[PDB]
Amino acid sequence: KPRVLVLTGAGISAESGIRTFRAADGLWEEHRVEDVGTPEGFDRDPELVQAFYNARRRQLQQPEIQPNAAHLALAKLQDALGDRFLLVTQNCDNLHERAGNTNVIHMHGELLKVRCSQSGQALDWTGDVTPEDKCHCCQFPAPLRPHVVWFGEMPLGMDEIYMALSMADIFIAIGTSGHVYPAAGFVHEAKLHGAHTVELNLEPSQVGNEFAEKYYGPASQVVPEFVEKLLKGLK
Amino acid sequence: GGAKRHRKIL
Ligand SMILES: [Zn+2]
Repeated sequence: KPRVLVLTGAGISAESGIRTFRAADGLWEEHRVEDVGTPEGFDRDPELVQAFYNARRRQLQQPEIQPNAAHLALAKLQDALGDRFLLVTQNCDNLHERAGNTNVIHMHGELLKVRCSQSGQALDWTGDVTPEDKCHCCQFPAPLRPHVVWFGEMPLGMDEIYMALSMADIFIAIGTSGHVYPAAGFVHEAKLHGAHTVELNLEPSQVGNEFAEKYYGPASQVVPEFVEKLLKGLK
Repeated sequence: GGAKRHRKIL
């Protein structure tokens, strides 16, 4: 069985109702990246930034938000491949988890987690973060921040990811824009180590020409159809 | 791979 590494971006969750920085102008929920997606933004206006992620966290857990067919297809892929499958996502949502995927590497963190500003320890969290919420890991309880990797910060699980990139027989990028590094550079790593590279996207990423195989269209239709050939090619 | 960054800086 081939070793498969899958990278997913915001495009896969778009059909589920989760939006991100628009291609047209880079605004996320009509907010500048710089104000809500940087360490500096958090420092100048912690009240606004905390409120922003409170809204995102609440929106994520609304009844009408569900994993779509593309999420489900990836869960089936892991079932079939087991240990030879690894899922890395740039998304902070939990739709991969809800779909049935396990050991998902959230390289940009998770919306449903917070982090101690003193220990750096992550903490499961589903509600609002108020100023009176503190950590549970320190003798002297510290303030909490979203467990989301901001621009200017180091992504998570990079060592595991680069190891899988060198081992992967097939690398599949799904719903990635190609604007966000180092994630956008993963396809170059995979191809360097002899992996077969595949892009599945609504629109061609800004590195789409580096992929050997590509299919474009709605994620909920393109991803399940690519996954099924693959499962059928396994026989 | 370095820190999380966008291709466009300015
Ligand atoms: Zn603490």
